[PDB]
Amino acid sequence: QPSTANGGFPSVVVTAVTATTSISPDIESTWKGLLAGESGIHALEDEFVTKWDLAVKIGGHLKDPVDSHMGRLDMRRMSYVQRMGKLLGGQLWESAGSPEVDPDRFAVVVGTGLGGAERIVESYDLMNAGGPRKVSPLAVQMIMPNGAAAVIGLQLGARAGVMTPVSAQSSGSEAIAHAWRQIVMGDADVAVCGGVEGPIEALPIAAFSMMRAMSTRNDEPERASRPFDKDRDGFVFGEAGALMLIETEEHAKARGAKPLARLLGAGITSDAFHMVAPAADGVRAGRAMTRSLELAGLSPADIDHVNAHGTATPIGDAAEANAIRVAGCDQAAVYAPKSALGHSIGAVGALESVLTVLTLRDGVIPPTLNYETPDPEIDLDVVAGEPRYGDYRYAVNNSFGFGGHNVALAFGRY
Amino acid sequence: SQPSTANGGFPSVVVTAVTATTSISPDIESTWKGLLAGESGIHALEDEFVTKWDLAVKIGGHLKDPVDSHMGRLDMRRMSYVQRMGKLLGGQLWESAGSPEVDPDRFAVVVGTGLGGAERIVESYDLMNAGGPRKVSPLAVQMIMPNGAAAVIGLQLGARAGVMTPVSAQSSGSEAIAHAWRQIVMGDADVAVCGGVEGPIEALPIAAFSMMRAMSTRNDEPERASRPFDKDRDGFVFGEAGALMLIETEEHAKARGAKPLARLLGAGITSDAFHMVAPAADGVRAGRAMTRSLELAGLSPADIDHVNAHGTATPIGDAAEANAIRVAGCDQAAVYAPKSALGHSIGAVGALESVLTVLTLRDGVIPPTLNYETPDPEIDLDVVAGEPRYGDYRYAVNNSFGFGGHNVALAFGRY
Ligand SMILES: CCCCCCCCCCCCCCCC(=O)O[C@H](COC(=O)CCCCCCCC[C@H](C)CCCCCCCC)COP(=O)(O)O
Ligand SMILES: CCCCCCCCCCCCCCCC(=O)O[C@H](COC(=O)CCCCCCCC[C@H](C)CCCCCCCC)COP(=O)(O)O
Ligand SMILES: [K+]
Ligand SMILES: [K+]
Ligand code: NA
Repeated sequence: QPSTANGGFPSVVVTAVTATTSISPDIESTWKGLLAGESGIHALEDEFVTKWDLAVKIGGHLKDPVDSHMGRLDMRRMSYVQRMGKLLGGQLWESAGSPEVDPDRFAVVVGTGLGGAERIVESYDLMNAGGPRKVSPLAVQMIMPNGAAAVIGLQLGARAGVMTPVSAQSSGSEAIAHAWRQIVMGDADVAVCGGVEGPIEALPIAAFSMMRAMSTRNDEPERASRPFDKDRDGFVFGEAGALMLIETEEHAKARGAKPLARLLGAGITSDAFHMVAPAADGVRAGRAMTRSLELAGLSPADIDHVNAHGTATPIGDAAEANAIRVAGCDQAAVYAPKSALGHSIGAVGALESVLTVLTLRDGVIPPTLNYETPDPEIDLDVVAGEPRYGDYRYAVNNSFGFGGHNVALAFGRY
Repeated sequence: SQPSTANGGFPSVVVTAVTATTSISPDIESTWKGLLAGESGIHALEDEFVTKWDLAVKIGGHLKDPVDSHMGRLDMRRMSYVQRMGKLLGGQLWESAGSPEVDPDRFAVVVGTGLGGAERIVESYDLMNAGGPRKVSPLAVQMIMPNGAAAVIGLQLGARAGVMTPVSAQSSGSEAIAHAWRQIVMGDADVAVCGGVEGPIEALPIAAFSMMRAMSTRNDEPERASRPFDKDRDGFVFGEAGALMLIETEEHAKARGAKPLARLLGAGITSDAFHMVAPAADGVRAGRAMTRSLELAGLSPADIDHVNAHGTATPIGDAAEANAIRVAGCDQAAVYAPKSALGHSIGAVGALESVLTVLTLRDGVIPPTLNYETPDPEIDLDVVAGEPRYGDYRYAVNNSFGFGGHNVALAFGRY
């Protein structure tokens, strides 16, 4: 059976990363911030919070709003996720040295949780007020959930496929998994991949709040997101979007690109357990991590580091601890970045994949914020307090989505 | 030499069961008979919303048998429409397959859709605007999320080897079958339910596509309106559908005694990077999606006896696809455009047309393309028309293209 280690798949490397977060618009600054213990989570000051008296009054808006970079035409003729895709795809391409690739070997794979949904409600209101001829001629292309990937594919010139996998909170990781598949199956030599997501707004907060999934520690915003802590009380929104450039090691060498890490293998499984709760036993989630190892050609004993999905729900973190045990990965050093950056839904697995890469590049794991009282059910080596330095070689990034979706990505130091 | 189905580098994958609901029939076998008899599912729309809004489009095909006549009280309150359609088709498919006892850890679901449970977005929005955040359902997130129908089916049927939802607008239903074939041939699953679901004809969808000037407005003769490849075409017509198939390795089928209907041999996915909604005129990357499906199957273009065209009956789309079929070397295939009779079901349609391609191979017959009356010289294809065309069809390609520049081609063969 082919694996990356045995040469049955070609070697695939990560050659550039870009992200915008609640800490910074610059991924390198976000990273320095994380290592210094910074949080992106603050009191929400939006008028919508008081207008509705929302139960949730905390979150991390982007440090640098996407629309501060957008012309007036884009603000009207693109949905928000498309604008985010255009901004991040252009940034990534510049970071990569604007390479001249063969468009016919270049794919784009970008996940998102929903798509241009503000344009659904806009079109509905316009039609209700004015009739069907008031709906924009650009409404379909702004709404369709493949819209952001399609904008990026047209902008950068990708003709080897433009794919949008949707798996709710695992979408951003799933996108990188399918990009890796598209390269190792021989359909592309280079891909832009990752995830984008909309901003914090009143209706998204109402819907998730009514699920009772969210922290309401509004008193102390930076202390609210507590993955694996005994006193955790649910997740916190933190806006983001993230893309990375991956390509065959061959392709990278031929253009002189310096790899940041290796993308070794990807596992996708599902729970068949519940529409929003993850299976308590962690078994299928663990098998996603095992599958990524099998395709990489690694054993769980090789794994140095897990970047946890770690949302800070009581049931979600308990299930993930079980998953990491099922996969034999519970001796590894664990980081839960949502402690600092909060949860960006369809973007978050992509953001956390970029963080995994930077851990491997720099030999360091940031502290998991708010990790103060260990939970006996969890029993994981959670990095906390100070950043932890080490010669990390191999890491798994976990992401799980409502609907029972498990995605694990195996990364290696270059 | 690289793996193909023909050289055994990929395992053999067979289609073992199919289910669809359409404007002609809730029964796929009765849909197929109807198509062969020249039936159309397109009629005048009778909905109050047409006259409320004075819509410029007044034709389309609603399902013959509405999904919600089969839904219980709780289903109507806990699922979006595409999830209800997914639960209904998933149970029908499983029964049609003999309710097999498969290993859940080797069983995947891959179901595409164009949008998701979007009616629950506008419902939630209205509820909150009237009554505040506490009026939003605690089920709103799971009903809205576009992976929702695939997740309902995966939970219903017990699939633990992955549940995926590729979105590529009007190619989503074919792209789902492509990713299901990949999940099997990469070794992640031995059996998969896959296809596509989509919402019903409603005013707001009509309004949005008719503002693109994309739709036929031949209201006085509804069965004559959808005219793919015809000189006098004037845009697409909505026809509701949902469709799923069961695929599995040949070994898995044989061990449980399943009778295959056809083989699924390979899949190509490319993109145009040309325009956000118009397909590239030159058909080059769409042709490459067909060629790639042939490479992975281990076929040559001369092997392809039949192409089931995406054929939406837009002036631009049909011309690009004819070019693409020529680029792929497949323009001596017999061509069927089923949207002529069933209309366009957006995220479902590639899956429905994949089911029809399987049936053409199983039965050795292509239905007539309806309304094909005046050949267009920029098209130059062998379009089946008038009576069905019979033959021992050995291999076929199904095409589907989506706004955003997405091209998907699926190669199938006779079992
Ligand atoms: C990290 C947060 C993640 C949230 C993810 C939630 C899903 C994201 C959906 C995209 C949101 C885009 C919002 C951008 C528009 C914007 O900014 O416009 C505001 C005005 O508000 C609006 O238009 C509200 C728009 C509401 C749109 C419908 C949202 C429906 C949400 C569902 C009921 C709940 C979430 C479903 C998630 C399912 C997928 C993942 C499991 C300023 O406008 P102005 O007056 O200053 O010009
Ligand atoms: C073959 C047609 C394909 C259409 C494809 C459109 C794609 C989206 C389909 C989703 C539609 C689901 C509707 C089912 C619910 C239902 O039936 O609710 C009616 C009442 O109306 C409504 O709630 C209408 C609410 C509409 C929801 C928003 C739709 C937004 C459409 C966009 C502006 C335009 C299309 C975007 C497509 C992008 C993806 C593909 C390129 C029963 O009324 P009652 O029982 O309450 O009396
Ligand atoms: K993670
Ligand atoms: K077709
Ligand atoms: Na006849």
